Amino acid sequence: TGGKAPRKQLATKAARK
Amino acid sequence: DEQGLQQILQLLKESQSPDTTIQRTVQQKLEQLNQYPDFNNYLIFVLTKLKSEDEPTRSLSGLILKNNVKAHFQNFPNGVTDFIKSECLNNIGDSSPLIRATVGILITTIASKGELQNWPDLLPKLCSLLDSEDYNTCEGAFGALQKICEDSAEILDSDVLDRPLNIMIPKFLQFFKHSSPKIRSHAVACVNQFIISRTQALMLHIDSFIENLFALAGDEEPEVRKNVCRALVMLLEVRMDRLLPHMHNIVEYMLQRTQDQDENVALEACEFWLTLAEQPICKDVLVRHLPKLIPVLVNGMKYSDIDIILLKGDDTISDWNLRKCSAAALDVLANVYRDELLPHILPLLKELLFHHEWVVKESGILVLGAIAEGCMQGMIPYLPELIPHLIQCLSDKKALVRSITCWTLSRYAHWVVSQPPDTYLKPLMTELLKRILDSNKRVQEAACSAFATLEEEACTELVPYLAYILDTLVFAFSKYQHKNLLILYDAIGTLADSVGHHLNKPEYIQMLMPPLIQKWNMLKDEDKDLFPLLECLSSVATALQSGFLPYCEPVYQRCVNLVQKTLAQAMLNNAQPDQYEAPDKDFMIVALDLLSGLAEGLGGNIEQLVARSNILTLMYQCMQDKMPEVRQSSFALLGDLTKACFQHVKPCIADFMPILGTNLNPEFISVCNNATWAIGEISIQMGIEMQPYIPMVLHQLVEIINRPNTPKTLLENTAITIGRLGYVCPQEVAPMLQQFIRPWCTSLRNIRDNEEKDSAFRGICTMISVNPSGVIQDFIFFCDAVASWINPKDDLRDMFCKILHGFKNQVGDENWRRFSDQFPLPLKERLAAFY
Repeated sequence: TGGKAPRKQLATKAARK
Repeated sequence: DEQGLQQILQLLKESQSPDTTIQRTVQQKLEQLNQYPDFNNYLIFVLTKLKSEDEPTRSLSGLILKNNVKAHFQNFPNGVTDFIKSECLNNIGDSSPLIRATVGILITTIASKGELQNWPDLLPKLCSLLDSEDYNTCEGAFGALQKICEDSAEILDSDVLDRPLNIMIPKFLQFFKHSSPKIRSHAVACVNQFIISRTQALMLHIDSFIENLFALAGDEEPEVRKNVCRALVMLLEVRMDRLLPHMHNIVEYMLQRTQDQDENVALEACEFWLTLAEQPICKDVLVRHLPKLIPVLVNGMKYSDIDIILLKGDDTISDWNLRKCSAAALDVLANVYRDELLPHILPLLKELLFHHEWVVKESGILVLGAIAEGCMQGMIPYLPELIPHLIQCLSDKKALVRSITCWTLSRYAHWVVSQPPDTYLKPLMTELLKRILDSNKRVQEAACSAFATLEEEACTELVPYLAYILDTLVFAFSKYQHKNLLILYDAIGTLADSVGHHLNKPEYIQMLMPPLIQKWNMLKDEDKDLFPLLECLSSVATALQSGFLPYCEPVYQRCVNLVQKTLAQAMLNNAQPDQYEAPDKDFMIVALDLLSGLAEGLGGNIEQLVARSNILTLMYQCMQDKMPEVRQSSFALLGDLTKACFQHVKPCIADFMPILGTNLNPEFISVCNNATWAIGEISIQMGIEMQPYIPMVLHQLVEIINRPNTPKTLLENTAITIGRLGYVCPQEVAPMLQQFIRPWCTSLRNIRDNEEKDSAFRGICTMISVNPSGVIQDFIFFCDAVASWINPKDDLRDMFCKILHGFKNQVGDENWRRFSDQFPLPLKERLAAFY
């Protein structure tokens, strides 16, 4: 599979990843 | 200067009044007087020339002046500025320490906001006052030069002023042996500003600097050791080669300074381990000092008595502590030594996790979390004991213990989900949901974040409990503050991404949507709180799919309005920047992403909405936008609308493709990816009508394929797009088959047999029929690509067989024998049995 690139991470998702 | 001077002095005395109302009313006057050309003429006059009045008044005027330099300095007359610059340099090293510090902060402020080059003879004077026998003049100049080097860490120049650090830096090193500790601390602080910057003036004095550092290493004043420690940490990166001889002597020194009296010194010495753990020689040096360093790091991860007060209980602390620095150091060291770190951790860790003191126990759990990533392969045997224990720690009476427990459990989420659901996952998820609705606000965000992490590793394993999960999350929409509402938005959005279409049940939509519509109606199009909401709805709309039909129209309309207004305001700002302000494109980016969620979720049901709207024209404006993320989001919307309703997108292909062909530049990965994927989806819909648009697209795509580095997601997407392009128009793609097929096959041979893999291979076979000359040379790769298929469709299998047998007949049964012998056994046997 390919598809589109994931959306921009915000303050929360980036803080844990 | 005599009839209005007492008019100001009385305002200075009045501004020192203990009355709150009187203060603010007079402070306003000093702003209404600031609009006078020579008002600041008085403020500097009171500070330096009026040596009759008391010091706190003289100081205050000089500090009011300072605030009149940090603001309204653009309107500072050069005649007045020349006055202050001269008076301050004169009163450097004043008798009164209060006046001196007031003068010193003026010089450092004027040289900071106002630029350094506008004050030519600042450095030549200050650097010449360091030799003064008057200590105050020496300290006052040195104290100023330090702040200058900090504020102007740049302006190293190397050909702008005179490279003043050719004289300053060698002079600075001489003051490393000065009597006063306050002077020595200044001298080391200045040089430290030019260590990382690879200053050539300092690098050719690197021997004299390090030698001087070793002497000041055992200084009494903690402010000296603080700077010496910071210097050695910085020298560990830029000039590692000059530290190897004295390496073990430094490690021991740093190991004691980590347990230093002054905690401030201890922090800087602790950063040495973080820096060292990123060097190639780390695993060779620290092994000797590992049993002596490890307990020191862990012990520093304990909560200080001050932290337990700031953090109530038996975000109010700093971003960087001795705790976080030791945690980071233990984290990185775990990834360097892997399982070799366990014999140094596991003994003391076993006597930490089950300790009776909550502080000592809490720090033990943190250690278990920090070493999770690196020591994972060695912690697995100890997990069936620890994991059930941590789930119990979620129910601890202490708040700080509960919060850190959520995080530690999330770092082993990959192992928990790999195990049977009813042993770890079910109780963990249950107890974690309980901590989401915790009384303490700090425990809430810790659990809600940990749960969001759990959802990514579990995915469809949470579908049975999808009713239990939602009930907690939806209820949490009523007792959550604006700070934790962000975490909740993540947990909900992550859930939809994980369970997928399984969320599309009437009872789920019945409880999940009304709280989201609540926030939807209460926010206006300028509130930046829309960003987390629509990002959440983007995941929900994609998951709910057709279940999102009764909510689509009010969501679709508002998104178009957001994009339309953002673009309109952008046009206004582009015309008159002085009258119209620039808009936040994040409103446009977010709104476009939600539109992609609808297009991907509803599919053909969005057709009526795409028409009767100007979204196509708006997209055309968004693709040309300067901001890459805007282009990224618009290209994604293009592809999703290509699949959904191409009958509306078709009349705009002529102006879309050239923009798509332009953004095939791999400098912006996400933009190049979405553009490439869009082209592929368009090719399917166009057919042979894609012929004129190929030449401006194909050449880039071939370049991206053979391009080194790059993520696999872009390589796969480029291969499929080319494959889909070759399937529809073989004539304009086949002649270049010879030069992209090598990385094409290697890219798709590791992908499972899906629809995307099918259409791509269905194209590579079509442009092998046309011009088979291109596959002959590197036919080894095509075989490995075909032999990667397990269950290809019948027609595709016939294509594979017709090509393989065709090649076999071209070379003969004897040449095919020798050619097929270089294959691995399972690949050779599969080709023979299948075809």
